[PDB]
Amino acid sequence: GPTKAPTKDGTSYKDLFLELYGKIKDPKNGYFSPDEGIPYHSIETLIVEAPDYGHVTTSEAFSYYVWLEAMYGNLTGNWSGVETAWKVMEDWIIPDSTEQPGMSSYNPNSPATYADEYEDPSYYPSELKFDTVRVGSDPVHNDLVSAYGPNMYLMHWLMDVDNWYGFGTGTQATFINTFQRGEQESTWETIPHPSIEEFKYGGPNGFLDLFTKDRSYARQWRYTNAPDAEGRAIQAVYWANKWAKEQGKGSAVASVVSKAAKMGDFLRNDMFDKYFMKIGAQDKTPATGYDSAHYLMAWYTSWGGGIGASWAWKIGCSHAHFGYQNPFQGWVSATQSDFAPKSSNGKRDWTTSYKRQLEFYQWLQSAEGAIAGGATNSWNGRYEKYPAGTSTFYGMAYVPHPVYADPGSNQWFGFQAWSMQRVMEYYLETGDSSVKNLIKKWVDWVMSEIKLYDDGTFAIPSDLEWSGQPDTWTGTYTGNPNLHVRVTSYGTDLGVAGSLANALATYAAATERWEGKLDTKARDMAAELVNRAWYNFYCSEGKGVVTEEARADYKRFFEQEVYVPAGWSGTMPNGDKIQPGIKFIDIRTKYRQDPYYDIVYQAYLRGEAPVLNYHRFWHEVDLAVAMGVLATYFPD
Ligand SMILES: OCCOCCOCCOCCOCCOCCOCCOCCOCCOCCOCCOCCOCCO
Repeated sequence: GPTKAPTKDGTSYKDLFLELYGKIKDPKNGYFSPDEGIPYHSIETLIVEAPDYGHVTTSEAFSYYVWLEAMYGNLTGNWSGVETAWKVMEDWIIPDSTEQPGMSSYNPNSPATYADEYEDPSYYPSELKFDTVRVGSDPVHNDLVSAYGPNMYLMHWLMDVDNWYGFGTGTQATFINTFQRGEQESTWETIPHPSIEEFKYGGPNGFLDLFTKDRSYARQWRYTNAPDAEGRAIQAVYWANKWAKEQGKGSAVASVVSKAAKMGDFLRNDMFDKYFMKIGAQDKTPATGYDSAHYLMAWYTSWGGGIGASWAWKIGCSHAHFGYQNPFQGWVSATQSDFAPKSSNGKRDWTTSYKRQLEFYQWLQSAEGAIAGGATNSWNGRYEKYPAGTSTFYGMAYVPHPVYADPGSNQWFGFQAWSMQRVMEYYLETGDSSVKNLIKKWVDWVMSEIKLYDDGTFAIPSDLEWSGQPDTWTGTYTGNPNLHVRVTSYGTDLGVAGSLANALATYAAATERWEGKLDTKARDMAAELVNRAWYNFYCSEGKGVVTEEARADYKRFFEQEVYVPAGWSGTMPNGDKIQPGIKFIDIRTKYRQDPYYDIVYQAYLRGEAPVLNYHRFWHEVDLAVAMGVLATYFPD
């Protein structure tokens, strides 16, 4: 568990980085799968967050792995880690040609069939509306095909690394999905299913008719990205390239740079309305050309096609969260020669996008300084009319919690750190004064909310509450006097503390570079966060840092009803019956063999929250990269 670090006082941030790096990479510690070398969500298996099992992982984890290795190359001159990390990503979570059969049959003039989204999972399956609803046209596909051929070079968002659900073979890493039934489907409320749907498992039509209603069903494959992962990966590779070339070792990462540029080009798919409807339509009004482009990183792009028959489809997404933007990666794709898109229009599109993203952050900045949630081009996920008085951004409606409501997607303070960290890197590398007010207001805000205790502990915001709306955007920040944040709780989340330290140190470095005076308070706060995270949460088992958390939410293992339509029946691969009346655990009965099951169940029987220790991959990496940023800009 967490203990006071034995580390000698005054240990350099470089030395801290290299110690923590070593512990992350040590095979005995178990952060990576023995067979593929894929980073798990966490060492521990019983954990329920975005993934619902700890050895399920996400494209996020793959991106953090690349970032870790880039910093290692910076500090040691050894670039093999970057090569290895990108290879693991490309080999596993980026679907290859055999895994995207028939994508060459995609028709950009008939991209997909329309379906409503709904406010509760019990409304699903959602009817596919063939020939009742016309959709718009995809203006980027052919430009990408001309450069790269038929397939998407993006990461699917979720992978069952040791085939725990059984949808794949042996213990092989397997593409899966969970979330599918709208904004109120929490992680506790999903029915896990295979991305490659061969009807082997589930019901007669596999899992398909839990989610979509149609006259017939065909075997099919489907992937969905999370563009913050790709963005982070590319961001990392910008730094790998910069640092490697400083060392005269740019050739070691040149191939990875080319792949990152390509991935960046494919992220243009995330810039479009779900069904290529006109931005601002407030109706199901199909667009052509770029009239469906919001030029933000929306929550996903998804694509799919047939197995055993040749057909394909693609959707964007109408919802954008500030937390998923990355104007740094955008600027890299737009402006950096080595990352120049191979397609004819990628550079232009990215130039438009990174600037639009920067406006988005400004529009969303509350009176206090925290960044509010985002916007949608599809009110209620059904292209409904905006309510009276709705504030807008280029025709998109403000929403405080884009995409998901259980919990509200902008309650989590962590998005402030993850996303504004990218804005700091953008300011550092450009000195663009257009974002100075944004970043200074956010820094002064966040630093007013960090608590440093005389006993050497710390607290940072954990949960946020929002009221009001920004003013409608006309190109200039108004101060948004009626958009308000309140911090409702604080905590010691190690990864957020690291990300925040990263943001503050990067900002400090930028102030030194551009402003003629270093913000030493920002520098020092970054140092304090790293120091206090490391010192108070050092893992006694030598695995890095570790949390100790009461998980009151884990009563949902046993209490959460999972919606199944009346009359539907099927089985999970292990034989668990999927039918009305199931709870979370009932379709995941292998959890009863987890080494921490008894602790969680016995706590439940006592009416108590169980207390668990976790080593999340992204926690370890966000802290390590923060140590590295300090080492880079503030050595000694
Ligand atoms: O010719 C016949 C063809 O007909 C066939 C029809 O084919 C169908 C095609 O269209 C189908 C329409 O389907 C709609 C698809 O939309 C659903 C998308 O669902 C997948 C979305 O995946 C995204 C998952 O999102 C959840 C991830 O959120 C994580 C939040 O991040 C926060 C992480 O921070 C950790 C916090 O830690 C807290 C610890 O205290």
